[PDB]
Amino acid sequence: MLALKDPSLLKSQCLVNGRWIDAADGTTIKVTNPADGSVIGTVPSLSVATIKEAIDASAKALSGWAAKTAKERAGILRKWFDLIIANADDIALIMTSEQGKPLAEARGEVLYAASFIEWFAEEAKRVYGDTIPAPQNGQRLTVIRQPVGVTAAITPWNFPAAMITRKAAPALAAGCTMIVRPADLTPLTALALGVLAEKAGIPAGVLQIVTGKAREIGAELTSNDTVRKLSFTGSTEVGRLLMAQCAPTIKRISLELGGNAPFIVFDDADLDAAVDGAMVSKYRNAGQTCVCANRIYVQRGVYDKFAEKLAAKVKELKVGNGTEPGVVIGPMIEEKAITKVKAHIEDAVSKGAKLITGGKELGGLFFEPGILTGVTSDMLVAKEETFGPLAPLFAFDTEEEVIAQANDTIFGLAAYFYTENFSRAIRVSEALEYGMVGHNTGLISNEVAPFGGVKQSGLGREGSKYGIEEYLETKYICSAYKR
Amino acid sequence: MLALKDPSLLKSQCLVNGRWIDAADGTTIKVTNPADGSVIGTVPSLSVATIKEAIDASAKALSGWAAKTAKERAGILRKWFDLIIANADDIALIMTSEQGKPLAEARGEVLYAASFIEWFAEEAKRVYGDTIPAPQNGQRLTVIRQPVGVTAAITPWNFPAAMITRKAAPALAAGCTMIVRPADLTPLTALALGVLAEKAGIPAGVLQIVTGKAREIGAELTSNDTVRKLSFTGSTEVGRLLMAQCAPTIKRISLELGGNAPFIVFDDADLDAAVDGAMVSKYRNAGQTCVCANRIYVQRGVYDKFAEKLAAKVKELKVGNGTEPGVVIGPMIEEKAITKVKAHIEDAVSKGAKLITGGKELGGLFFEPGILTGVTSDMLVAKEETFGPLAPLFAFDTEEEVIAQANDTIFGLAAYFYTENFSRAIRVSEALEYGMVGHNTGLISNEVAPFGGVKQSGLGREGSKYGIEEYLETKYICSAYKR
Amino acid sequence: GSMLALKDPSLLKSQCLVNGRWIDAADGTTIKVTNPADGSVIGTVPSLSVATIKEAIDASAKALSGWAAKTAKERAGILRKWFDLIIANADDIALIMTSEQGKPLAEARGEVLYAASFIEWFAEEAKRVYGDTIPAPQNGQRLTVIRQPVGVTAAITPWNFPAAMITRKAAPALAAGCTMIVRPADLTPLTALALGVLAEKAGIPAGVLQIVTGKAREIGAELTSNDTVRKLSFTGSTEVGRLLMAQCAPTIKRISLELGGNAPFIVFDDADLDAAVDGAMVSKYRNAGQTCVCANRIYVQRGVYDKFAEKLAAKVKELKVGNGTEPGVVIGPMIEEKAITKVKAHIEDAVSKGAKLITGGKELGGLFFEPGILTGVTSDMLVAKEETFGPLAPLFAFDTEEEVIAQANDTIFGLAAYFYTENFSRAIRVSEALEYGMVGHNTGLISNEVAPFGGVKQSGLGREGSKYGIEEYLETKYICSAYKR
Amino acid sequence: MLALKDPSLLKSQCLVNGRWIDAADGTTIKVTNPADGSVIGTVPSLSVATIKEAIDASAKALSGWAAKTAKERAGILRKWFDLIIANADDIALIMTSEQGKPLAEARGEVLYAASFIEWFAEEAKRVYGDTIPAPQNGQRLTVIRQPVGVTAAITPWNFPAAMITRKAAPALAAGCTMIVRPADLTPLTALALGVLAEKAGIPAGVLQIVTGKAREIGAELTSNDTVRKLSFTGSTEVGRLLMAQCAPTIKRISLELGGNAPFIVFDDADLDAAVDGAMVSKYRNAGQTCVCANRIYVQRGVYDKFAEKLAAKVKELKVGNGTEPGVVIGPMIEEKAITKVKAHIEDAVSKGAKLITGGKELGGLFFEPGILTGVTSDMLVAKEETFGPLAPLFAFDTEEEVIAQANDTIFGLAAYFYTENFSRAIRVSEALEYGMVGHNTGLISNEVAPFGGVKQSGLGREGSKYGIEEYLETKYICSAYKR
Repeated sequence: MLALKDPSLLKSQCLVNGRWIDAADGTTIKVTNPADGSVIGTVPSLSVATIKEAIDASAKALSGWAAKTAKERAGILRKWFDLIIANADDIALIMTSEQGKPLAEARGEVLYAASFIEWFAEEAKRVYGDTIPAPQNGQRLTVIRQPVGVTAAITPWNFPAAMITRKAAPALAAGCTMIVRPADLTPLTALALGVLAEKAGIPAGVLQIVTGKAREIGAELTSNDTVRKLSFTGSTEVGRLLMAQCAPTIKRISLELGGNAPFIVFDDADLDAAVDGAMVSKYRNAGQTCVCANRIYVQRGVYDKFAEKLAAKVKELKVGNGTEPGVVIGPMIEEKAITKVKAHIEDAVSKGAKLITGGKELGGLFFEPGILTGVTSDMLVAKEETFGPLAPLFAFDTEEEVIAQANDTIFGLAAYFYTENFSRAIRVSEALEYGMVGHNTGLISNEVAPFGGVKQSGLGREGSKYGIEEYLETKYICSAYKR
Repeated sequence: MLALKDPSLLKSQCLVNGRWIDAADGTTIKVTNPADGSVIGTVPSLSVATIKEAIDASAKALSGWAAKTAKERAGILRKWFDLIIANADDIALIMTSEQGKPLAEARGEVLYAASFIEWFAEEAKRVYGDTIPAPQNGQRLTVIRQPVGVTAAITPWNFPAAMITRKAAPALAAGCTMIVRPADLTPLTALALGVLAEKAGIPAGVLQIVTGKAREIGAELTSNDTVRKLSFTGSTEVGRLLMAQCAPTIKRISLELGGNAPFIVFDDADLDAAVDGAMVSKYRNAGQTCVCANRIYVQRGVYDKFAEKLAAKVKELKVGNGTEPGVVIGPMIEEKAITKVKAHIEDAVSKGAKLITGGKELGGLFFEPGILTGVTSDMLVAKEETFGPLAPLFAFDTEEEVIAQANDTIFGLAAYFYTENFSRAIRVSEALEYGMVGHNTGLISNEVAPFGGVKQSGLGREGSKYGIEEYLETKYICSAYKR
Repeated sequence: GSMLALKDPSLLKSQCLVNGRWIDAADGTTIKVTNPADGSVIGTVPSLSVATIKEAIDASAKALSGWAAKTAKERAGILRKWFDLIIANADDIALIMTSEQGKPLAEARGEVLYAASFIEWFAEEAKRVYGDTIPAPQNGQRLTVIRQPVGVTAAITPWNFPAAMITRKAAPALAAGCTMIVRPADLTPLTALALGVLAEKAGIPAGVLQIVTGKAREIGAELTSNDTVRKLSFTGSTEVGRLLMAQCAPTIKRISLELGGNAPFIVFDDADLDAAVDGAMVSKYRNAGQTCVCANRIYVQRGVYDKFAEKLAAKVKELKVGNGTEPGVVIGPMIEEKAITKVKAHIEDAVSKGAKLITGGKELGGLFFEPGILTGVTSDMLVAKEETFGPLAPLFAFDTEEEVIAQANDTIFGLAAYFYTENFSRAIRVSEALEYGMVGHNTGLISNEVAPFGGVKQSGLGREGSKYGIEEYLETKYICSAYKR
Repeated sequence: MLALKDPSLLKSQCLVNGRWIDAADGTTIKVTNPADGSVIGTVPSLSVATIKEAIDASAKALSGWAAKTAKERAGILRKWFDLIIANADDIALIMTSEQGKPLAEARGEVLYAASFIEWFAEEAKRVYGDTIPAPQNGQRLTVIRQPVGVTAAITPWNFPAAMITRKAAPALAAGCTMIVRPADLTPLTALALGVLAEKAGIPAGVLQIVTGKAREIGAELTSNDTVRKLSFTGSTEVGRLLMAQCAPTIKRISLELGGNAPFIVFDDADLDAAVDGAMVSKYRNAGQTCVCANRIYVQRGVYDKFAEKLAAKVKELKVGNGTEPGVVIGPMIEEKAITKVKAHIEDAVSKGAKLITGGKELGGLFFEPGILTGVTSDMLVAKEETFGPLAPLFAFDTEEEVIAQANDTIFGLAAYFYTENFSRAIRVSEALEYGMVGHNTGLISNEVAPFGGVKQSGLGREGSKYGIEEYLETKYICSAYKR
């Protein structure tokens, strides 16, 4: 058994219209611990019919949830926030168990996840409209914002709590309802957040958590007329399909998709700080975050020193079961993740790169953090996301050249650069074709800043003063009056 | 010939990379006057190969246009605005000639169209970014807003100037370039606007205007990686396809599509003002618009009086060639449109409605403004857009019923209602599921307020403080510093 | 011996909070706090000296650097702890408040939750102090606007809302990263000290918030002359705000003021008449009529004048007057005998000029005064120009919208105004025409934390609450940075 | 006779209620040219009784001006802007003649002055209000902004055009009327703007320009009940008085007062950039601006080398009559000013400073650009503004010491610093207790950013997003409705 302070947090059922249900046909998905292969439990594999019932239940709850005051919805969301915080350790263990990441990371994610609920509880009261000077006398112009309505979220495995709250928080705050389908590999964290949602007083049908086959559930959420808005985080390939599948009813859509993050270290970097930044943006979550450094570009002058410093740190990383003290790298999520990191390694080396450390299988789903030197733009890793604990170090000579290579991608989520020079900070931060830029830091994640991509990395933003509008419609009211 | 003070405004060529060009194969589209059948001129039917050339010219021009200051882009845009106003009469004639609407409406549309250019020239200098309090010490958070890039606009025949400036003004103001494809039925106004763009000093490739097959040109614009944003106004059917076509590269998309606008008259309306608002929202552009009142809901207590008052006004509308004094209703755009109006009349009458005035062909493309009484929800006009000069008057008893009926559509563009009661004003303006609501006025159009739809009526807004952001990408910069 | 029946006795203080310590006056002198319901002495608080005030100001300056250097997130967390603690102690704060000020417990409780709401709101605002980036007119430059705390600030607060007036100033100041010195009214300092106990307990650091009691003139003179204080915020009489603004002039201090009002409450023929009577009852008789936004002049259109008066008169007859801790009591005693004299002067002037006292308006013993109503009130009566600050509804008849607009606006004041109509267009006309910072339409209660509260004309400077409140405690800094392209 | 293309721009009367008038008793103030001493002309010395009539005249005009749409006020203001830009040369000649600055600076100021009118013309249309979520059901919360009413402006001699437009443009844009009293020494530029204001279609009584004794006119403006806001730019001493004078009526008030601007050069500055920045912030207008560098702090490591490079540039400064080709330094404005500049030199040298260059009378009101080295905190120029063409170079050792010294003043208008380090830019820019900070630039002036001070440098801001609010009152409306 998992050693949970509150064992009622671990669920084998879906949350549908305020009840916990199995699949009509009793079919299930096993959830296995990537550290040891042990079966944690099962979750339902819901049918389309049941998904349709969840959608009806969402539409039925919408009226009353939307008709509450912003202050009432905010009080309920703040209770949910407080409940998550009070149960952080349990939730962290569930997550580490199903996802792999070490408990300290899991715990960090829980607090981060919780912060969007807090932040959007506060935003709910700050959904401001406008009055606008009228071009004609005898008219008054107003703009109000109202909830889009029933909404759907589809979320990935790499951040099993935080990708959920980033969508459910602003949606519920705005007065919308939401149905969430968490990834098959990591549904238990979502279910636990659902237990606490119910305990918080989020009424029946406002929030629903459904598990089952991605394609069938995804196709119903995007074809059902009642759903007015989809938010998805995951691969670009699936994002492209979902946008197409929304087109017949012109659904509002938000997408956070693939990246190919460059991480640029200039000769006048604080080099030690650049090393610490690379370590956190490359090796957090075993390299499996959307914003992870994928390509580390280091200027000729500091290349050898940077590589040598990074090796000293990579060599100290403890790999193992996430519940074990001192482990900072967990197992990878699935075997095909390992194959891909291997293919990246083997391609680079066959093109002349040197695997200077690690990058080896350690048994089961465990993989050793590693570094390549001599990496160039003709290698696979230049164009494709590794999604694993591999640091490819690309030499460069000039700022122009690095900016050109950094932007030479269909993606545009996150980028990072280190420099102490004021002017270059301006040029490079502006020239980078990315939604998010870390300057002198590898950790850019919070709830107060808008998160998202340009180009093929997605649509819309999460967090911040800009997040809630993804779940609102703007209404212009033009009123004539007798003067 | 058309009596133009500046005949060089009438073009037979496309604007590609600052040059005026014909098709490579010489092919063309004829532009006819719907009032008399005469041929005004021809425009090219460009090939996809030429469109690809125009897309590259656009990307060539972007860098230089984006690097200008906001202030310099504003100066150029104001210059354009000023040229359009100065040449308003000539533009209005080209418009009436190809499109059909009376000169006075065309003139009104030209000033309206120019107002977007003025508005967004001013908004160029007001693209504000943010500083956000950092959750951690030693960091500072900034948000800036930058041009999306190369953009495309695809525009309809019913407002052949304003639908272009609504799109091109904000794009260009933001630092984007745009390629515009106007409707085959009304391309000459677009080309006229392009001539004044050149004169304004908008550089080669920043604005380009391309004529040709809708499907082929549209397919290239939505499949070419260089194009990063599409903005389309037109049919819902075509908007669905274009969104789907944008999906493989996850393009930013703005759509303004069908409506099925309700116009609601309560017992406590200023009945006379309600009639004037009805006349203005129903018969302008001969009812040929997605914001035109399509369903006129009149509360039982005032139904008869309202019908009588509306008949007297409808019978005064003079139909004829739009260049002719006193004409306020021109020809409809094509024969298929007239048949639709006939279909709505016979369907309704066959189901119990009474055609109390007009509603018959007058020769050529001329159709006589009409009114049906006794219209109900099983009739075709309850669910389909007439796009012509027919007022269907639906009776209702209660606020609740009329709201349910107004909202019973897949669309949500414009709605209108008339009441003197303060509380009803709040209740109805908020319950109406529409992006735009006219209360005691039938005229809601301007450049300062946000225009667009909810539900299947579209994505994004035009005009207002909210319009420019459709052409901007948000960038979050997280900077660490040494305390 | 005896005590208020406090659940937590430690909330009742007899000392001032100065640099994280609870202190008496260097000379031992004190101010006595008396319960206006029965003349019993609740306790004393110190009468501090100007020298002790100067030490509080140095302490505030010393505390400022570290408090401002915290993240918005930390300051918010601390502020939210204070908020949670106020809520958790609301019944005891209410009893303290009712005991010293007079208002009924239900009203006291209501004020504490209202007070607390500013702290919650500003805790949230702290993390939302946004600056700007502005497109540069020249290439090679970048423009930024940041907002930073003004610094050491001072608040001087009245007796009519002994908790809220303090939270409405301290919450935004501290949220912004300022420190604040608060001097509350001699008549009601205990509530303010209770809030200070919970501020400490919340982790507000030594010197960041301080509460000093003593003579208004002397303490106000020091706060307004001392170079260290960069902002004053004051709520009270217009006569005092005039003095205080003059006293900030030598050093150009930032200043916020919420002063006198002369609220017109206007009932048209097309009002929902019962709802207007309810709105009148709440805006006139809450806090026994001693609120800055209380209806002062009640204008009723001739067509509904008679019906309105009869309905109001029936409600006023049911008002129960008594000790604010007694069950059912909705009118407490007035705060002091001069308040009674004024209400009596207003009655006598009105009657001398033709008005009729149709009910109430008599002394009941002690500081108790009977709610009352005048009919036939006109523009030449004193109450047309001066606030009564008592439980007296003066009913002015009017014939047209234009005439009532002109009369409403015929005042140097411009704080709150109210009006009842069901007509959409009139709502627009009247609400825009009224020369007031705050307007209630079809309601007599407009107070909350999320909208900007304050006045035009001689009713004051700046706004409290809302997205606009925190900027009263911030300075705008424009940074123009050149860079190499 | 001044060589003006349009001699109707040179006035000898006041603009009061749409009319040009003299004082009722015929008294006048002579306006002399500081370059040669000739009398340019006279202006009236209006009586208090006449000021009272302007005030009544302003109140009478308020209502009609406020009742206009923003669109309409904006058009009138843009005509005013257009007319100033068309007459720039002549306004420039008038300005150089009366206050002494070169024609090139004069022209620059007219264009700068004009930019405010253009800017607030555009802001008039963007006076936005809010809607706010109501804590109670059945209530809606609105916020609108309306004109404060009749306003007064008192303006200085050093920018005789821009200081007026900076106050009148936002006032008029907001829907206020304004009475301007310009400085005795430089009233003719005001009256010229007045001529164009009339031409522009600014209605009688909306803008008025009155000349006369400062104490008397300002006493009336500050004690008359009708005047609801005063905006004053000038000496701190007079600001302190005007603010106390406003107190008995709780008048709204904007002040921009004394500065004591520190200009800081760190060892890692771009040194020549910093010398060019110093030349421009110290020597424009002969050092007679508000925001001029008064204390030039130079880090020990680069002091002598900076002092050397500054000395080269000062030496090239052509001093002369402003109308003279190549003159970049005009006369000072009055003898009083030379006396103080001389006192600063005497005190400095007596406490050990060396006068390495210039710093002496050239006859008349001309005075030679100078530089002092060895300047220290116990000298006079450390606490008092020279307001002349004298550069005192203070040496410092550490960032911490120079921040302390920078901030060791009652003032907080403008400051400047030069550094190439990113982290230092953050620290110093945030640490400096100033309203405006130039970083690596001496030129910070424009219409789009907010200008004003902290501490005893003033209240309120001019220009930008924030400027118009100084002329608006906020009104909160809380409306109950029947659900």
